[PDB]
Amino acid sequence: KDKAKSC
Amino acid sequence: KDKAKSC
Amino acid sequence: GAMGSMERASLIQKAKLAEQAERYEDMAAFMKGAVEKGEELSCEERNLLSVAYKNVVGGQRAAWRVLSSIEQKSNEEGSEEKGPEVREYREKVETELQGVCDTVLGLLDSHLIKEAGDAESRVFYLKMKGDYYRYLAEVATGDDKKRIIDSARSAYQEAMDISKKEMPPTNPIRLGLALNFSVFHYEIANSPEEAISLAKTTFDEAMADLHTLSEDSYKDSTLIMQLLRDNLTLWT
Amino acid sequence: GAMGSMERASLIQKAKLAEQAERYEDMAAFMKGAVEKGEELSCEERNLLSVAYKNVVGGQRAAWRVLSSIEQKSNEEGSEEKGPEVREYREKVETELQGVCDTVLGLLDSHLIKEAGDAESRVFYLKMKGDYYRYLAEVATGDDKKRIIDSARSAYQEAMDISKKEMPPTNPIRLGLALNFSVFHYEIANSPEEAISLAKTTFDEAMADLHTLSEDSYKDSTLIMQLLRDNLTLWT
Ligand SMILES: [Cl-]
Ligand SMILES: [Cl-]
Ligand SMILES: [Mg+2]
Ligand SMILES: [Mg+2]
Repeated sequence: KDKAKSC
Repeated sequence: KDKAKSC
Repeated sequence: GAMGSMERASLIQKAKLAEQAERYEDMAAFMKGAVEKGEELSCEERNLLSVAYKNVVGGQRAAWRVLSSIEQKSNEEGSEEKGPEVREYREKVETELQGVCDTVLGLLDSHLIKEAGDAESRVFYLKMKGDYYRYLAEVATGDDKKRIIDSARSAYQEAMDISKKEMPPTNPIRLGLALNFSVFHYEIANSPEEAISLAKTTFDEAMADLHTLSEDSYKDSTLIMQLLRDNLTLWT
Repeated sequence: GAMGSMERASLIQKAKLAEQAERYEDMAAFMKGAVEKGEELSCEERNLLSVAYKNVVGGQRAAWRVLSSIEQKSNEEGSEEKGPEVREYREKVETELQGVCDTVLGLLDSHLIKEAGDAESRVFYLKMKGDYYRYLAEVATGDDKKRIIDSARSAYQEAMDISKKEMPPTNPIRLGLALNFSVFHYEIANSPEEAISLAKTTFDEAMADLHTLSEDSYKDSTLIMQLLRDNLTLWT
């Protein structure tokens, strides 16, 4: 549910 | 020489 | 604009100083000035632009989430009425975040994207366009939410089409684009299976191309591949 | 001011929201608005004011030091000439830092200090006055440097006189004032022996008063005593 990683 | 701690 | 009097090279020089000082609002203003000189951006200059605004909007998004959570709790059952202040301040932060997003999208539309002919530049800017429509989508709740979502999707899709035809599977920009389009599917488009499928296929096709790379390129590509793995672990 | 239309209580409420969101520029603007309502500040409201501006000016000081170091290196022997940009941007950050300091000192002068009659409030504001003249002194290089230094010294000294007469040696405000006046001696006034003597005497006199305190007060006082110990270890 937590925020996913992004670039 | 480094920065001292302050409040 | 306030940067119209400053040389392009001085704006770039000061953008790098601001980054070293962790002054990212300054950094973004300098790079906005550089873009508005009207000349295309080099690879290094494109990354200065993205780093500056990523950090500015990153802080706004973190703040918006804190305030949104407080607001949601305030609207639960049994919660004391505390007046309009929580909503007002969430709206303040939200409006500033939307303003930053509009500024970036305006730079891309006037006129970075239309002058970008090389795959590396065009994909870079279209990824940015998808990213900042995604950030608008994260806070959208009205009648334009579906169009904002489709604007992010459309920009990501054009970037994906180009990157798959014009770049190797290990290209850091291609990898970061796919990472973020996958996040869009999961967090914005309510399509977790598409997000998981895209992250897996991207990781696997990059894995199979690592053997072509130098040690330095291998390090760049595997760093971004790990982010795909992190998300797949988070989501499965 | 832009906060003149907002209720005092709403400004305080939003200052606390901003702190939770780590939006310290917002927090400082809200608390400036609250001060300008003209009513005295409670203990909690005083600490909101100090936390907000401490964080804002703290980031500016960290940035100024990064840029100042780059500037100094650029003026060494063998260093390539790179133009006025480093100095210009250091001056930009410096001017913004000085503006924040002037704003705080203006709030203290109009009219927080003159209406503060209790020891806890008067010492708190005079410590702040000493602190923000110290921050001005950290970047001063001109003909007013000696007067800026003496303005910090004079404010710290009046606060010390009051706190020693009116507060116990373990009072967190008294301890933080002495900590910072000691730092002033070492980093501003070129008086390291005075800084070391003050930190030692402050620590020892607090140690001897701990037995009078509750567990919660003991925790507050020992936390600040550790900062005195840290500095004595750094300096000896
Ligand atoms: Cl607000
Ligand atoms: Cl500048
Ligand atoms: Mg190619
Ligand atoms: Mg007393």
